[PDB]
Amino acid sequence: ENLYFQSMKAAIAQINTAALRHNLAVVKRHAPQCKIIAVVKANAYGHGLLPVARTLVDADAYAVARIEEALMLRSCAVVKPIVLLEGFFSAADLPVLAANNLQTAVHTWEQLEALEQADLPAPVVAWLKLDEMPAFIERLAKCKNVVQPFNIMTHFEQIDLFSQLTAPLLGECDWVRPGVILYGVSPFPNTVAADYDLQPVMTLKTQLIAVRDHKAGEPVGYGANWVSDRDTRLGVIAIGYGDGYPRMAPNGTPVLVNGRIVPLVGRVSMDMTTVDLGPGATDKAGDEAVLWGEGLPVERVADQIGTIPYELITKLTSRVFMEYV
Amino acid sequence: DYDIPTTENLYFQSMKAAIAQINTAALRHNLAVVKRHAPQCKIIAVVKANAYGHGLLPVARTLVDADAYAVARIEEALMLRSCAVVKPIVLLEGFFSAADLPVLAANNLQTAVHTWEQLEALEQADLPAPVVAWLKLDEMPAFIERLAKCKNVVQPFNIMEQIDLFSQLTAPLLGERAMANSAGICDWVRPGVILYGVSPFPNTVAADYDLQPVMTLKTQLIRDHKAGEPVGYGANWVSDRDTRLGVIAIGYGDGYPRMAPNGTPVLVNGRIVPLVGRVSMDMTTVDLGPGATDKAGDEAVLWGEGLPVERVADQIGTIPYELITKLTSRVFMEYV
Repeated sequence: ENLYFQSMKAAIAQINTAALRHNLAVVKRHAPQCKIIAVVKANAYGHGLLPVARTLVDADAYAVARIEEALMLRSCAVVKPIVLLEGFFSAADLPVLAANNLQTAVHTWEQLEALEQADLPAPVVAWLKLDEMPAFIERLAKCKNVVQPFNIMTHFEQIDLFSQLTAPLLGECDWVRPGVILYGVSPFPNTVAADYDLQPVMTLKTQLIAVRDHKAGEPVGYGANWVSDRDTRLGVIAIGYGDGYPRMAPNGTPVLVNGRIVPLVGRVSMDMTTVDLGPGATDKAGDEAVLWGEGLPVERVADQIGTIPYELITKLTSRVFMEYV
Repeated sequence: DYDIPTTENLYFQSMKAAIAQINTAALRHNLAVVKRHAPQCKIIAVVKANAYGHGLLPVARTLVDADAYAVARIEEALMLRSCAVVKPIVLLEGFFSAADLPVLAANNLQTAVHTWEQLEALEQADLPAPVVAWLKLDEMPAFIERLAKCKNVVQPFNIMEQIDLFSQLTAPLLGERAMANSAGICDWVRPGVILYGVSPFPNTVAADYDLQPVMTLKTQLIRDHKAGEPVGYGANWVSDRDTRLGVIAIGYGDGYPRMAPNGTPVLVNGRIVPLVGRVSMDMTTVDLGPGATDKAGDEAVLWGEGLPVERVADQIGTIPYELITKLTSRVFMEYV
């Protein structure tokens, strides 16, 4: 209400480029003689494909899930090699690879069959790994449309056969790449903290649209779900299920308002949701109110809801405004 | 007609991953059903959140017979006005900011007053030409007389356990109502979500009610033939019996919920097949069965024509309102 002009004050997901560059330096602090490879799939985990790619200029190579994202990177004058994770799931996706120089990843029999059947100038760089055990490694090696020797990208009791079979094969100290830790997400339930030199990039901010005072024993929340008669000054934030927030978990979801952690109450609507502050507290209309990120980690919020933090950052629809700092 | 593709979408007609087809023929059909029962009633759509994930601008051009429009925020109303829309735009939930009052008068919008903060800002602001305001939310305040005395409001207004008491108080007041709760268990009516082919309650689950869902969430079939043991990526694992499986290119990062691991219906080649295992970021597996062999790249519909969205929402647990609005920018909009 104390604003001056239109600057978009509703659902907003602020991205800190300073923390993004910091997380990449943390990987280089432990492994200096390693090939750093991002980790820019599903619109860079909901942080924006093109803006983070321009920021991570120190990254030796890029990695996407589909060709559509890889073509957007190459058009934005990137020269670093693009790795196609999960590979190609169409035979017509092979000539666009040899033309835009993309490094695919072969694992299924269908993409190996399509590689031998297709004829095209210049071969493509292939990566391999699984998800007893077929020895299609020699079939991939004898292929005419593949840069020989291929390349392997393993991981850090059920498999173990991949480790001994990769020993005679060459050969691209070390050259390891991250999971999601480049954004400040652990994400492991063993340690959901990730505060040890790790900063979250996405800070899901909103706005305090209205404040309601009960002043009487009324647990009613319009008529959908009830909570408690205890008199407390309630506040409503402008973020709903139609913005990307999950309708799951009632009393217990943490929300950071003016530094202090306040629990989310009742159900979630399409555009807004209510949160329990307190009668003694003084929260004015137009406050910060952050759902996940700085002050309250995304792994902590995901654990309270039940889902993994990977969904929380990718579930956000086109209604949320992308802020970059 | 379909607007020029905004920077940037794919040019593949055979599809790649995630597509939400919106049929305009059912959108026009549902509107005629409302007019069939109530002919002397002004129809008020019902385009609150990017037209419930169907696209604000394309459905507005289609619903030309609609007497008035209704949005949640000013941003959507300004997009309609710029697309040469002359019909009155109703601002649901009203304005939250005092600076949202001069734009309301300049673009001729119909705000909704319910909170005290809105009324305080209306009396405190001075602007040429008044705004048409709608009313509808000490206990039970009589601020109706205060709203009527306001200088920047088109007089009269225009109104839309707790209660019955509000329906009693609107009787002496003149003289334009609009509800909003139920059309069939008048002079002006506004539907809920029935204009898209979705029932607001799973009482009938759209079965024999007339009908036709607009959004048909299509995908593409991207093993073994065996059920196996590591089914998806991991964690949730089903049977091992020799049966034909299928994997569809739609994940949690597309808008699909990870909830209800097994039993969720998916329509593949007319036949209903249950969803198995968990849901990944870009894809999910579905159990086809031994009978009839299917090829990679089939239709595969999640909700809409052949399988209603209310039926899918009931199997997951959530309301159908979320399912159609949870879809992110990764899904491609087809009309065509």
